[PDB]
Amino acid sequence: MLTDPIADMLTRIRNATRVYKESTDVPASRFKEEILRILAREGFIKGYERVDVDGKPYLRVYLKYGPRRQGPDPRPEQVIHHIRRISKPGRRVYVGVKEIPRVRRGLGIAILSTSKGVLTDREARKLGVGGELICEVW
Amino acid sequence: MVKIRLARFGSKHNPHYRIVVTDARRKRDGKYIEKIGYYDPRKTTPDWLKVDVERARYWLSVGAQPTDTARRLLRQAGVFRQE
Amino acid sequence: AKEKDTIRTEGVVTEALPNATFRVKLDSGPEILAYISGKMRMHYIRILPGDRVVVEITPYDPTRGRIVYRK
Amino acid sequence: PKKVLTGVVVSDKMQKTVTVLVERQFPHPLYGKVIKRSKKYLAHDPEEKYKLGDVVEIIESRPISKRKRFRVLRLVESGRMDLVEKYLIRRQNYESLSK
Amino acid sequence: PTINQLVRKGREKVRKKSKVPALKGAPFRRGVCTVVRTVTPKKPNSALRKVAKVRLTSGYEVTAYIPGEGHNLQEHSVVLIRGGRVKDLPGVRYHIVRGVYDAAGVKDRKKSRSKYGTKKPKEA
Amino acid sequence: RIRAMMDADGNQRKEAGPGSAVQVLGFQELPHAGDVVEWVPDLEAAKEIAEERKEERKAREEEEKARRPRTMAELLRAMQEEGRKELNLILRADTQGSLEAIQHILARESTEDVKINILLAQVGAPTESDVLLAQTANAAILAFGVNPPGSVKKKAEEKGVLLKTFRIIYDLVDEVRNMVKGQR
Amino acid sequence: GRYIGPVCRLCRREGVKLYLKGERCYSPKCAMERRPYPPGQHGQKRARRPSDYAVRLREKQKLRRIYGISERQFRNLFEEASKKKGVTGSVFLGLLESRLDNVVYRLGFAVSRRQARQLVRHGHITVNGRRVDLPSYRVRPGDEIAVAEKSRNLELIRQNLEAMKGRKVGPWLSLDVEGMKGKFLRLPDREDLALPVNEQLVIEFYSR
RNA sequence: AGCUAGUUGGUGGGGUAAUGGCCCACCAAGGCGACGACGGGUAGCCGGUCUGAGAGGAUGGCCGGCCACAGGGGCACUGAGACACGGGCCCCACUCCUACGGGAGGCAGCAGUUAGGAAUCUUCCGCAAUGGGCGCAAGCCUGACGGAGCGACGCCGCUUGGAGGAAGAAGCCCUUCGGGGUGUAAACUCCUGAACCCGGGACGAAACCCCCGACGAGGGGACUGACGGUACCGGGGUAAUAGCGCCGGCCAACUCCGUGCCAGCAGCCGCGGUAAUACGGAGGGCGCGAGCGUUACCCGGAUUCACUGGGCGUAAAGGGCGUGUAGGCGGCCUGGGGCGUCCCAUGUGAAAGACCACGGCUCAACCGUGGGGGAGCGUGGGAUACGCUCAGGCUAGACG
Ligand SMILES: [Mg+2]
Ligand SMILES: [Zn+2]
Repeated sequence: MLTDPIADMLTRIRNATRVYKESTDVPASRFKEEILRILAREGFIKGYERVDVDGKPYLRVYLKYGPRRQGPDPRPEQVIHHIRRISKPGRRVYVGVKEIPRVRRGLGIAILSTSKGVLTDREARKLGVGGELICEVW
Repeated sequence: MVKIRLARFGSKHNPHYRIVVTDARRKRDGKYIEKIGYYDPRKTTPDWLKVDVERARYWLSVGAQPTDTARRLLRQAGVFRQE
Repeated sequence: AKEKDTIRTEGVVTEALPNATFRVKLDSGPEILAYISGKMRMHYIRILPGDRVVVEITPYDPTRGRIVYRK
Repeated sequence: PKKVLTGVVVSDKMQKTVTVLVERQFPHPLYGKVIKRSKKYLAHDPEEKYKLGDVVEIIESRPISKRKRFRVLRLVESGRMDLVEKYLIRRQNYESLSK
Repeated sequence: PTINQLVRKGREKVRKKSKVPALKGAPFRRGVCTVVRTVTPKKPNSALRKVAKVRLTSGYEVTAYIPGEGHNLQEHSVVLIRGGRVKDLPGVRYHIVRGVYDAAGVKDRKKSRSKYGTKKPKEA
Repeated sequence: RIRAMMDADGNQRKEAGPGSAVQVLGFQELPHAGDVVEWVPDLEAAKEIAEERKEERKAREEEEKARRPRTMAELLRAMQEEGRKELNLILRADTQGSLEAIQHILARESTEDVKINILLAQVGAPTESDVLLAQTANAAILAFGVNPPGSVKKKAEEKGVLLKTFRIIYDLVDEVRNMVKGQR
Repeated sequence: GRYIGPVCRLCRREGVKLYLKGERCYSPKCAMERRPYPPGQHGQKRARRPSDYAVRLREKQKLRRIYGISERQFRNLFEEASKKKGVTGSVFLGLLESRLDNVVYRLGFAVSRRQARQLVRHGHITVNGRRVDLPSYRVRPGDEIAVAEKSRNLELIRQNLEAMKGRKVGPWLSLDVEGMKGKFLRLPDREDLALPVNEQLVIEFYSR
């Protein structure tokens, strides 16, 4: 059984980033969609869309990629260097307003699931509401 | 019973007294109910002694029976004086 | 300080004993545990049970001595 | 504010007494994960009005017996005996691993 | 592994091995020297190394190393035990602290006197 | 510092003039018999004096000790291989002015093949340390004027060491005369 | 307790002039100039490459010597600096300077730091009314030091004043050369002090 | 790994200030347990402290609270309150007297004695301050406490001089014989002046008391010092204790003699068997300094029990597999409930500390004042993204 969906999605994204494929296709969820939107806003992905592969609702994700690095190891540069599902199921981490992480000292982002919706670290700080630290993104 | 009394803290030869509200059967350093004021015998500071008046009055009303020195201090401050 | 209060007595090797050490029956008295000289080891002088060797006994415990001279 | 608790009636095997399973979900003080952790409370029922497999509201009260410090306030919902069954099964299992 | 596992059983906290049984973690135990003798050290090292079988205030019959250029120790000598191993010697975990009771200071030390309990020399 | 002074009559004395026997309490160590008591202005000075005395005595004692195992080649051998077996004994008396007497008496009583040895001689009560020492050495604990403490006595009984308690010097001497033995 | 004993030896050990006597430590006599190498035998020897720790340690020693303080005290000061917010090095330096003796030295009250300390000890130095006799006296900014009432007519002090008559004082300091007075104004920053020490290294040394 | 027989519940009563199996009678047969009972060991607990980047980890000394015991055990009495540290009764254990029938005892109060033991203070002065108790009051009592004594046992503060002063004395040490080192260090000139002596001299102590005012507020009066002739000030006034560790790499700092796998050192690698930067000494250095090192424990480094933050083909490590119970965990959508989760507010989170600010003791330690913070925990309101739960549906999992 697919035991965590959000985490799975994140993993897929990571894989895509590693492989230099322009677009991947993850199963449909509202939470997932919101997360994707947030990511897009941040700039971590090129965009997202919802489609239907076979007879199942699906989410296409446009991966953003850095310009081609000239010379040795000629791969383009990565935008999503690292993702981590922090609030792992049966471990599930929750933070207050004071314990909101400034991950990579303002450069990397965490995404928080909150009473006020799924939202960014900065936004959370502004609004003054703690919640579920779903994912570390940098 | 309940007493307004002076709690010694500080150093040797440098005493400091807490004008305080506490039970009679207690350590002269012990778990007191409330810190109402403070007093330095050595008069070393300009604001050498100070007690909050209203609280003291309230305590008195309730029935806090002060120690003699404490009473004197209170009087000096201006608690027992009424108009 | 360096205290040379050591007995330098002759003895016949009798028993093949442990840790580069040979029970040597002394002419001063008993068979002890007296171990090889480092010099001897360096030179690889092999000793058999039946050599008339010089033993360096330290008076603190006559149990242990030292096989000094080459045979 | 007396301690008000939610739990199921697991045992009516004694007169005037209901046994109540109160399940509290607290996070682990170090590992940050929630443990669904249970405790049994013996509650006073002056009528035997309450029965095997009822979820009830249990109030912290003045004692009636040695570890019977709870009054039964009201019945919340009656007939979710599944939990009770589970508890029973657990108990049965407990018998198994002795020798 | 899994946090759940930890929750179930927990991390078995390290019961740190007590490296010296001079009882209680006592810094210094006074002992009666039963028999003082000399010892062959180890495979990499060779010397007639000075030792004393010392019995203790605790009721412990141990072997104890004597530092210092020649001991003074008798057969029913009153001693104070340091502890702190010797890499050469088998069964031996204790220094004898020189400069106390019946172990007098090492004669003609002038540099590292503190460890061996010898008093300041009178200068000219 | 003087804590208590008490005459032979059994009375508490705060002041004692020249020429009266007082039970003076307050000495950190048990002083020797016929020791001259002296007055000091302060404590530090007294301490200093004591230290000086110790230095005088102890160094000399050490020196005396050091000129005994001179030769270690042959002399040591002679002195390690012992023909006439010795008996060890550790004494505890009531006063300083009896222990010494006892020692004097028993120093003569040594002509036999078995030669008596004093390893520890102090005034006062026997203890578990003493028992331990005895166990280590195979020694006898003898007491004059001092009764054994209950715990100590019990320890002596169970561990298997010689415990002795006496009323007269003569009795002690007699007991000692049995300890040399003969085997045949 | 002080260091006490041979002074310019320490300077020699570091290899940079430390000014631990004032005069002579200014003239061709500090031993920096006549001989520039470390003391004792292997001072004139081949100088080996020092370890990372070692350099830092040396720097720290240099600093301490320059300020003439016991190690424990220095450590305490460092700790205090760390506790306070800002620039843990510059702030630390400032705090050190705020030591009364150092301030006195700066104001030209005495030509050497040890000398200054001695002066302070012997009741010759007054901080706003009271003669203060402990060099560990920490001065908070905008505060007045003066040569004491009964020490104003002593020769050494006069000489010192003469020496500092003409030559200017640090921007955190002001001195009344007429009446043997000296206000400590600003708290001395690092930029004000062209000290040979690098505080960073010291900090690093302290860390572990 | 099962434990339980007043044990779990009841009815009635007793007992309590009060509930209750606290106790008893009678009925019932339960109760707890692997979410770790019962058993063994261990251990007063915490506010804290030490450490640590933090999370944690260890510890619970002093100080503050609470518990518990006053030789061991048992039990009541009196009172507001004890099952009563310097009350009681009783048995035992032990010490102490006995005219042998019997009584006396209890320092885990301060001091002290011993004994254990590595090791721990004075049979100190005082009711002056604060507090206690009694008293109308004076006042009496107070080993609470205030202080003094001893111990570098901690921590902090200062002294052991400063300024000159050789292209370099002696002494000692090396040298390639020139020289170098000790080292401006000394000597010596100048200057200051801990100690020390005199002269004074406290703050802490203004009240309770008396009188006027009504014995109220208020006004005046007076006494009252263990510390202590101390602190501290004013004058004088001596140049006036430096020690310990280490010096091969870690790790700061090197040469020579002596020694020859010996004597030794060592925390670890290991040094030592004839030129030892590792041993003994000497010079020289370096670290600290009235201290320094050794030992013991604790934490750290040790992300060597890994929550933050380790792993498991071959290193230590996947059980031999299957089915399966507890347990843990869980697809998508819509709606509620709002347990978790977040938040806002409040209450608590005592004081002392720790942190920030200022202030006192000539600084600092120490202390004082104020402030903030502070996990957690209750109460009231809110939020519904995410778990949880209820309800409805779906078809990607799974089953047929
Ligand atoms: Mg020899
Ligand atoms: Zn110089």
